[PDB]
Amino acid sequence: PISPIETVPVKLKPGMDGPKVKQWPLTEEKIKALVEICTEMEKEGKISKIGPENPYNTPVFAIKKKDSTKWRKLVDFRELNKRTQDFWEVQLGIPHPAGLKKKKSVTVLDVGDAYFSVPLDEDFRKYTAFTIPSINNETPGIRYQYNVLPQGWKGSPAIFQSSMTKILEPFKKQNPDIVIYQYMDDLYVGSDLEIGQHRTKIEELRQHLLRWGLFLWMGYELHPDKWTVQPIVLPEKDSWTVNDIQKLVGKLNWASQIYPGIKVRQLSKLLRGTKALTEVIPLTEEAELELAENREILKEPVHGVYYDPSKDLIAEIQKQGQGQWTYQIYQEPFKNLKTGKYARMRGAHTNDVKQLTEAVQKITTESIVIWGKTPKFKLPIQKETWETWWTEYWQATWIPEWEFVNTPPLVKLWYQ
Amino acid sequence: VPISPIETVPVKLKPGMDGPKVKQWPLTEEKIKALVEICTEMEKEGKISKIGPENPYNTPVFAIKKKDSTKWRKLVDFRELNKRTQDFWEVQLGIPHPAGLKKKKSVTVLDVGDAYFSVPLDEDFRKYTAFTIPSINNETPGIRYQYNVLPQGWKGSPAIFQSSMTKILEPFAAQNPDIVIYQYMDDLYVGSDLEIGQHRTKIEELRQHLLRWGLTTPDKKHQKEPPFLWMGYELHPDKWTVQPIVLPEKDSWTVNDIQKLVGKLNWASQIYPGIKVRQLSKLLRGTKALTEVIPLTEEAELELAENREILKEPVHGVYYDPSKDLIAEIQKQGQGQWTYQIYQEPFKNLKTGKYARMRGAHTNDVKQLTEAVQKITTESIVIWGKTPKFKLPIQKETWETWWTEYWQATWIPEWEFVNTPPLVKLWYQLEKEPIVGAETFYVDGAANRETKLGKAGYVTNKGRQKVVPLTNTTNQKTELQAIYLALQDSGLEVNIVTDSQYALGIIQAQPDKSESELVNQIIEQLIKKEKVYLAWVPAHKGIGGNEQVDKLVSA
Ligand SMILES: COc1c(C)cc(/C(=C\CCCc2nnc(C)o2)c2cc(C)c3oc(=O)n(C)c3c2)cc1C(=O)SC
Repeated sequence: PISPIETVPVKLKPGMDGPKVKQWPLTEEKIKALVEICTEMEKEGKISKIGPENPYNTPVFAIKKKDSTKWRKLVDFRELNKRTQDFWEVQLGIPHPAGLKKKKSVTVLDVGDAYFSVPLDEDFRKYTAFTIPSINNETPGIRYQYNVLPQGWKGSPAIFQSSMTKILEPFKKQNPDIVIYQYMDDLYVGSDLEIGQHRTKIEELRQHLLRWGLFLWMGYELHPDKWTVQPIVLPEKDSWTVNDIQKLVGKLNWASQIYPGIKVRQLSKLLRGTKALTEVIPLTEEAELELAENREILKEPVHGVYYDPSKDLIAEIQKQGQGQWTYQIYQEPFKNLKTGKYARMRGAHTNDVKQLTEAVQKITTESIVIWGKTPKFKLPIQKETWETWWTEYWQATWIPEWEFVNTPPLVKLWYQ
Repeated sequence: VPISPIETVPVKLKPGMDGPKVKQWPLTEEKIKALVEICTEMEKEGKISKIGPENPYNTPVFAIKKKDSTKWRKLVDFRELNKRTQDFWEVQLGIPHPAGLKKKKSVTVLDVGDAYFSVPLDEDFRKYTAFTIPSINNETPGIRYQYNVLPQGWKGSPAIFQSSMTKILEPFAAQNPDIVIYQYMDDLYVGSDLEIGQHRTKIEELRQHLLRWGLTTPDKKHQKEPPFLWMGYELHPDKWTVQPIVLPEKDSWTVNDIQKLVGKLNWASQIYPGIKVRQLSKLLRGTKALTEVIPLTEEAELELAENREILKEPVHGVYYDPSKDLIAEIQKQGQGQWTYQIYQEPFKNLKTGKYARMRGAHTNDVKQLTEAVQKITTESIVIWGKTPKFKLPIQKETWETWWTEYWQATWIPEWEFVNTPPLVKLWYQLEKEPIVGAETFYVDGAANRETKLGKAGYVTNKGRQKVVPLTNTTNQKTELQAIYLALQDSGLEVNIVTDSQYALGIIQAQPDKSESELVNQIIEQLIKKEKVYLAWVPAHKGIGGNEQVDKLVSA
């Protein structure tokens, strides 16, 4: 029986217009699932039909979460979000909990359904317009409008920020060390316990939020691990071939943009002279001393590398092959704040685009936990291919921004 | 007897703008008699109404007499009112595609054009449709009028008309799953697969349902003949095609003579297999003025001649049947052209088409096929609601070798290999490790920025060397020329070391055809080879071999 008697005043960004994004084609099974879903949301009064005087439109489609096979409706509010008044609550925006990424265990909860219990500001309801497409333009498109707080909007979390606070006091007062954070329709719960008493402690927070008028049964388990930024290693051999040293010099020559102290003069000397590529070249005294000094520079951290809340995060992804991918996150070129290596998982090892899409989702999640915000991706796939398949493998309620790289990176291996 | 009203749609002018204030055009004595006559009955019906001097808004009005036709018709000019009205959700974007329809035993057409005015207008907006009727010799005040219904020519009339027509038909289409109703302007298309007796029976239930809102329809006569013409098509009881596409037998082809033949061949291409428009589009891709007699390349004459063999024997497409599967076949035509036929039954094409490569510097077959496939996938989702199963000209092994090694993520939906005329394949494949026993060629090139003079050469582990002088060249060209020299003087297996990031990029993309003859020559060489290992090393640092050749190619 949770429902605010009033609504919070909301407007668009100073001198900006509502969205008018075109709806893309959907498969016939997705159309039937959206028709069923929307038929019920209308009766629950969550949404309502609208006339043509409404020119605004936001994309919409259908996915399936982790467990449940039943269809879910996801609305792309990217355009609406950047046009929506960056909500500057009078109580400020919760300073991102720097304690979340240090916790040994974090759990993600879908409290999305808690939003549909709060009414939307009458003068804004027309900006949440969306259409359910029809096959072959046979019939005109079914149009709707939201009456409550729409999942996927950047305003829903903020508006509900007030109620959420008190719904968590009877738990936050009990367990001090536990850290709780929220993003979009997700709720993140970290702790320093162990899987035994961490997994059950969550069930406690589940029933608790259930008694406050509240897909409300899902959760993803993850453990932020070692090396925020993985070290860079140099081979350790007993006999080097001209080719091996040629790749070594290439790797050091690249690292030097990161670490200014690296020297490759004594290693280039062994290379002077046209020799066969598979021939063994004995290392010299100076050579091994330099390879020893360089190896030390790499053990230490990079030069002062800090995070700037004002600027946005970049995320590159390289395809290493055999189901392996690498990535880096940053704001300034050669100043990584995070590097990793998402490995094989359910990609059937035959679908490249499914893997990429799971990598993008995984890197985004991690990103929300460290800086409280999503990164702008630079995907290694043609724009056409990506726009045709992405949605068939997406499962998150949010969507990041992205761009496409069409030039083969020379470093497809120094990140290996 | 009590007819229920048609809910009104609240309207508004653009935020911050005001109504129209345009002057009236001085009409002739005869015209005025016409307009007065017209505006008289229209006021009776309900269409319009007289207004006092309050309304400051005015819209021009004319009257035209359709040549060789009795009587006239007024024509109000809302050009200005439109530029001051809000926006509407145009649901009239694109029409169905014949190939997506499903045959019906019976199909009728209702004319609801007469109800375009039975649709009330917003009360607080009528004051914007005001217009004046000048009187004889202007020795009296012109008669004023405002509309009470959807004006012919106003921005949002179609939009309001369609939304209202839908809401009314909704209940009916819900309780009659055995019939289908397409809506498109002044015509309602109903159809169904059942007894010719029961069909005309449910048609009356419709005509009568439309009665409950007042809307009346002109029903009588019979306009039956298979030659149904609709939006450029020619529909039949169980097949379709494009209206006769007449190939202009002209001798002097100007710009519009070909450009109007481009948009016209592209239209015919959705059913006639093989149409080509590359050599023709490449003749006006960048010409001056709208028209101009431009000579046709010898290539734009042999294909246009194959157009008169394809456009010779009329071809017909069938209709979609949900039960059968949906197949798609693709073929390679050359010059970056590909064709596709989509069907369910052998020879019974539902539709056909083409794909043109994207304009680029380098490119390969496998990349193009993928592009063609993604394009067919999206088109099928649009027309049939599902992805078709593919029949392609590429071996399963060729595809696996490709995807597993391409630097990008790529994917093709369910498909099968078809062993037709040509076959997309991989021309060459670079090694992953150096080759033992192969000569190693350290290459390098360089040019002078001003004189445009460069050198390109190489040195090997066996003592072989070479340096060739060049004139009018850049650094990029010199780095490629060097890779080429090595590829010509080396045997069947070779190791190549370069410091050219530019060269590596061109080759790691694995192109099999290019714009630059220099890159094309390299390809031809890569193809003859048995194993080639391309390695890279940083520049202007002691790698040697690259450092020794680098010296010989400088100064
Ligand atoms: C039966 O197969 C059809 C055939 C052959 C033709 C048409 C006609 C137009 C197609 C465009 C409308 C549409 N779009 N989606 C759908 C759905 O319908 C059409 C056109 C004219 C000018 C006609 O004058 C006539 O007297 N008839 C009868 C006409 C029929 C419809 C169908 C149908 O299946 S629909 C019920």
